[PDB]
Amino acid sequence: ADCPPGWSSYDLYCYQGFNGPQTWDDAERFCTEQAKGGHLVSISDSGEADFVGQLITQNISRPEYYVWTGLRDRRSEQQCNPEWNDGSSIIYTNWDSGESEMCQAFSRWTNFREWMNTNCQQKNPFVCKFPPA
Amino acid sequence: DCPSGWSSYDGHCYQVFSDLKNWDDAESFCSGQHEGSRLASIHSREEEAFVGKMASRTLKYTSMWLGLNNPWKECKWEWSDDTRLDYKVWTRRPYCTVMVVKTDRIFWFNRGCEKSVSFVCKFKA
Repeated sequence: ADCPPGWSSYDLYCYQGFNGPQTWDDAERFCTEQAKGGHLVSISDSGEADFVGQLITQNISRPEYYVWTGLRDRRSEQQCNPEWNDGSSIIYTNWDSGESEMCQAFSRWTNFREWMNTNCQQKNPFVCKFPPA
Repeated sequence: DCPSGWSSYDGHCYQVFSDLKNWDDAESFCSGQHEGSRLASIHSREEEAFVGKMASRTLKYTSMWLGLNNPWKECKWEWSDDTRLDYKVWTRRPYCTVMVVKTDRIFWFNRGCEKSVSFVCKFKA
């Protein structure tokens, strides 16, 4: 492993949890500027999920339920469902602040092993990931 | 152009019901009140304001199911590092949309579809 100080190694990649809190977009931007090719962490298998889970518990002591993943729906609209019950397109919406939940986070009640979608503008801790060179 | 008990707006008919039902039960009830009647969709501020005014007349606690079941149906989940989405551990119980009428504001929020809320029906005249 050649991960720089502060970063932890796992299967050809480097990881580091950051006690934020930051929004999803600010966390992702923070990750790209912390190392070349950095992003919010991605999960490809259960082993990587277990490593990131324990990494969060040992390096992030936050009272939040959520730690940001790199997964989200990228659209500008505030929900996914394209149609009402009657088939008409969903266009006009009036979500109370916090009700639009298009970004995925690790959830504490699953020991940060599974995901839950929450408000992209909510500020949470996060985990960055980048391939070392 | 609306039958007795229903209020007219923009070629459509509306009726707010006070009985507390879960979303499925409310949608079933609407379907039985008139041809083409379902839980109301809301397509504009003016339509929302009209429906909110009906609720203030009928309901003491002015929260109503809307015709949206599961806001997160058919999401397109992508990783910011552009890796392919194969491993997936996101599951979520069904949430359904409630229109909350406050004296100062109207807003929507999502509740478990199994909860019991008043509701509003709507069909095209």
